[PDB]
Amino acid sequence: NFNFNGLTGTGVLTESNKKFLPFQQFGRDIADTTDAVRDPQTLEILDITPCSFGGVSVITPGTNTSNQVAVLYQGVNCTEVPSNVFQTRAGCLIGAEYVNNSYECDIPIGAGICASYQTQSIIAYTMSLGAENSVAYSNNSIAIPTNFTISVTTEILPVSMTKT
Amino acid sequence: KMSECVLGQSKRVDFCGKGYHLMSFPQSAPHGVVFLHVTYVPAQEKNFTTAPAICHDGKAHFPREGVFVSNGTHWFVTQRNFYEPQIITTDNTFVSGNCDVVIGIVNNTVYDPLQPELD
Amino acid sequence: SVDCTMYICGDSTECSNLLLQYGSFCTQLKRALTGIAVEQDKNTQEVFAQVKQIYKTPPIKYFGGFNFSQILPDPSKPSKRSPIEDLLFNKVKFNGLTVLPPLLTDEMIAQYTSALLAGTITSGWTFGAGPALQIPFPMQMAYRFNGIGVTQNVLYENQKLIANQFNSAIGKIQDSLSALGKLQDVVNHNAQALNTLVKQLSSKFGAISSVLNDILSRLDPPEAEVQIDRLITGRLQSLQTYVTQQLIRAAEIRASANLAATKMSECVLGQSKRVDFCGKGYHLMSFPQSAPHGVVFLHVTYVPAQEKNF
Amino acid sequence: SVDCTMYICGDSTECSNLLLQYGSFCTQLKRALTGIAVEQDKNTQEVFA
Amino acid sequence: LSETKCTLKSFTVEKGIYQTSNFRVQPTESIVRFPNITNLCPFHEVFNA
Ligand SMILES: *[C@@H]1O[C@H](CO)[C@@H](O[C@@H]2O[C@H](CO)[C@@H](O)[C@H](O)[C@H]2NC(C)=O)[C@H](O)[C@H]1NC(C)=O
Ligand SMILES: *[C@@H]1O[C@H](CO)[C@@H](O[C@@H]2O[C@H](CO)[C@@H](O)[C@H](O)[C@H]2NC(C)=O)[C@H](O)[C@H]1NC(C)=O
Ligand SMILES: *[C@@H]1O[C@H](CO)[C@@H](O[C@@H]2O[C@H](CO)[C@@H](O)[C@H](O)[C@H]2NC(C)=O)[C@H](O)[C@H]1NC(C)=O
Ligand SMILES: *[C@@H]1O[C@H](CO)[C@@H](O[C@@H]2O[C@H](CO)[C@@H](O)[C@H](O)[C@H]2NC(C)=O)[C@H](O)[C@H]1NC(C)=O
Ligand SMILES: *[C@@H]1O[C@H](CO)[C@@H](O[C@@H]2O[C@H](CO)[C@@H](O)[C@H](O)[C@H]2NC(C)=O)[C@H](O)[C@H]1NC(C)=O
Ligand SMILES: *[C@@H]1O[C@H](CO)[C@@H](O[C@@H]2O[C@H](CO)[C@@H](O)[C@H](O)[C@H]2NC(C)=O)[C@H](O)[C@H]1NC(C)=O
Ligand SMILES: *[C@@H]1O[C@H](CO)[C@@H](O[C@@H]2O[C@H](CO)[C@@H](O)[C@H](O)[C@H]2NC(C)=O)[C@H](O)[C@H]1NC(C)=O
Ligand SMILES: *[C@@H]1O[C@H](CO)[C@@H](O[C@@H]2O[C@H](CO)[C@@H](O)[C@H](O)[C@H]2NC(C)=O)[C@H](O)[C@H]1NC(C)=O
Ligand SMILES: *[C@@H]1O[C@H](CO)[C@@H](O)[C@H](O)[C@H]1NC(C)=O
Ligand SMILES: *[C@@H]1O[C@H](CO)[C@@H](O)[C@H](O)[C@H]1NC(C)=O
Ligand SMILES: *[C@@H]1O[C@H](CO)[C@@H](O)[C@H](O)[C@H]1NC(C)=O
Ligand SMILES: *[C@@H]1O[C@H](CO)[C@@H](O)[C@H](O)[C@H]1NC(C)=O
Repeated sequence: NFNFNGLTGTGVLTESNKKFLPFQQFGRDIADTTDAVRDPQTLEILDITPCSFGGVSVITPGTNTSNQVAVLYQGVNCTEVPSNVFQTRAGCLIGAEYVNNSYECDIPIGAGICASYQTQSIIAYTMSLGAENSVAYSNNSIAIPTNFTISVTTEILPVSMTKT
Repeated sequence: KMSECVLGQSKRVDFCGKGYHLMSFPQSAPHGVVFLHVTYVPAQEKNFTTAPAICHDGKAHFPREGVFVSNGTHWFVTQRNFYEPQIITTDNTFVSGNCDVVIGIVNNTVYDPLQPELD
Repeated sequence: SVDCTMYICGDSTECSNLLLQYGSFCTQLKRALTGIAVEQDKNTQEVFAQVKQIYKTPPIKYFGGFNFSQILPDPSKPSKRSPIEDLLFNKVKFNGLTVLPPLLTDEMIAQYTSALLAGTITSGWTFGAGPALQIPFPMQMAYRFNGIGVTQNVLYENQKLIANQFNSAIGKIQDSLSALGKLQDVVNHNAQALNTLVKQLSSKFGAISSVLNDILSRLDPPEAEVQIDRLITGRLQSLQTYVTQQLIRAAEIRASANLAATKMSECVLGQSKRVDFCGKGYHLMSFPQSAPHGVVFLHVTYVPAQEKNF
Repeated sequence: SVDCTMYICGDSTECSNLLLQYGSFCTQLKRALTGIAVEQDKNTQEVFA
Repeated sequence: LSETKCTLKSFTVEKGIYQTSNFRVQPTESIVRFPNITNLCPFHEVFNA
């Protein structure tokens, strides 16, 4: 919590590498927020970055399966959170182990990272896209079906809501 | 969807189910509607070898509504979605041109039904 | 996502107890914004994840001629995008405000689009109705000429000319590219609507000042609560305006992603007879490419030329 | 279109300077109303031309 | 798990992923920066003449 001869603010202070003109005190961003200052006594430029905030999410396999839980701190660097600590493009995940396998998605974490209660507890590791089919294409080959199946599926659509 | 899947047969892909639309049935729900889509799905495929045309007597023959296929040694015509091979005759093929402009022509005999029967 | 309490009050504690008196106004706004964010991932799942398997093109890569090299993936890249998808991607913390990342990376989106492309080039329209059944590309092109009412020897006797015309038309697209204003407009309107919400924090709405410390710092509680309630009223009105417009703007993006899903089904996974749904002319086939926050469809059509009278 | 300032104040400077304490409400309102006047010409260009 | 049950207002949560709260680092101490000092009143001549 800082006060630079009038400028009151909060944040992390860091050594800069910008160069003010020798009469300018602080710098502003587009959308007009203070993002640099000059220290009056030593006259050096320091950047002002905001601290760290973010949502907290809880990943559960369902209380009818287990009571273990994993926790996602969203877009927080996993070194400033307060076992399994795992860093994701979506935040820091605690309480799930990261495996190297891959096949489908169960609980979506983000940025191609999913979790499941398998190997159980909570885990993190994308969710893949789908199987892998390899068509034997050639310049004189064809495949023709010899049988069929009759299939029937459903589709549900809302038409109305309640008149109040 | 009630107009195009229940009172008709749709050709639009993936509009009345997944597969080839045969028919649809409506059912009422609390504040909406359920469609039951009946579609055809092909199954159990085999590979064969194909050609675009058949050369015979210096002419190029194309199938009227099918594909030319080969089981390894013989040449037939099927319809494209269900395997049902037929002898290539002048009743299920048509002619246009000579057989040196198409690429992939194969040599095979096209059977004339009148020629023997008459004689 | 906006934290209602941190945008309004913001650190101060005299403001949180006063805002607690308004009920569930801030819970509603967070629900409204969270619904919008969950809808944006379903938009993308509905447009792009329209394929069971991840199909691959064969190594030889020779479609009896036709040349698809500018739209197939580039193996010498971390992103594995195509040449035209690389052209398209070079043309397009605060007071409680946060940006969440999409569930699908755009590597994943490029991987869905290349599989849709290899399904089409190798199996025609059979992979959209069941298992992929290979067919040679010239014969698939001849099936499609039948679908527009042309007899199929017109293709086989003109194969080289038809392949050259396709190749030149594909070459002209990069030059016409190296347009995307419909994708820039969405980004611009959203950034500009987010800039106004932040600028609305330096307004006094009829209080002495617009900074929650100086207001109190120069007065008692009985006298400051009056000004802080005016500040609260203005800042809550601004946030409601913002959220209502995001709700109206997301329903417009959803109607567009719904049109894209229908086009991907009907112009890429099949051949359409609907007039002008897949370009001008008689629809032959269509190819998808991923753009930032969007999709590009390259429609191949047949246009008649050089008529005589009889 | 509606001029937001002339609707609220209507040729009065005492009211206009007090209206400046709310920020960009009238700019927002005019921008919203103009964007739906531009959409109407696009609507009939897309049907008839 | 209990914070999730409270967020949903239920005693049975079905499988999924739920946003439950937020993590905000905490700041300690308040550093007040400022400038040096100007001339000091010449009190030494009025008192020491
Ligand atoms: C404000 O005063 C401090 C000292 O009270 C000055 O700090 C001096 O900075 C010079 C650098 O040119 C050093 O060589 C001195 O040793 C520093 N003095 C002390 C006591 O640390 C500071 O420079 C002054 N502010 C300005 C703008 O000159
Ligand atoms: C086509 O597929 C059907 C299955 O859908 C085959 O019929 C099945 O045959 C097995 C073995 O004879 C029986 O156990 C099943 O009861 C049959 N299913 C039904 C629904 O009757 C049929 O034989 C296949 N046809 C060909 C030519 O392969
Ligand atoms: C069609 O023929 C191809 C060519 O052999 C078959 O595809 C190969 O199948 C084997 C065994 O499943 C694989 O190991 C190869 O990788 C496949 N691809 C090749 C050789 O390019 C395919 O199974 C045949 N299809 C049917 C329906 O019988
Ligand atoms: C391709 O199909 C033909 C069917 O016309 C097969 O040839 C016949 O096979 C039957 C039974 O083996 C014999 O009774 C006939 O004499 C054969 N010839 C004719 C003209 O009918 C042929 O064997 C099949 N080839 C393969 C590789 O399966
Ligand atoms: C298909 O049949 C034609 C006619 O029977 C073949 O043409 C002959 O090919 C031989 C060998 O190349 C030549 O010596 C003859 O002069 C050709 N005759 C004519 C009229 O062109 C043709 O080669 C056959 N195709 C294949 C692949 O065997
Ligand atoms: C497919 O088309 C591309 C053009 O977009 C071909 O690549 C170019 O080929 C010309 C000569 O034909 C070269 O001068 C260019 O440098 C090539 N551009 C590249 C490699 O980026 C490509 O060869 C065509 N494919 C085939 C199989 O011919
Ligand atoms: C087919 O014939 C018609 C004429 O019957 C051509 O239209 C003529 O074009 C000339 C020059 O533009 C006009 O001066 C005539 O008035 C037109 N005729 C009529 C009846 O209006 C038409 O261009 C011809 N098209 C082709 C492909 O030959
Ligand atoms: C008032 O004036 C007297 C004399 O001018 C100051 O006395 C000086 O004190 C310092 C420190 O004790 C000595 O180093 C000097 O030698 C003294 N001066 C003489 C002439 O002896 C006294 O300091 C002054 N008062 C103040 C408050 O500064
Ligand atoms: C939920 O519990 C019931 C009974 O305890 C059990 O039959 C059912 O399989 C459970 N569901 C899951 C998903 O485990
Ligand atoms: C977290 O901070 C450390 C220390 O600077 C840094 O090495 C790491 O890269 C940061 N996290 C991310 C995701 O960059
Ligand atoms: C996953 O595979 C990589 C291969 O580069 C390896 O380095 C890593 O140790 C593996 N992870 C685990 C948990 O075994
Ligand atoms: C198919 O490719 C083979 C190469 O294995 C070549 O010999 C043949 O001429 C080609 N035929 C057609 C019809 O493209």
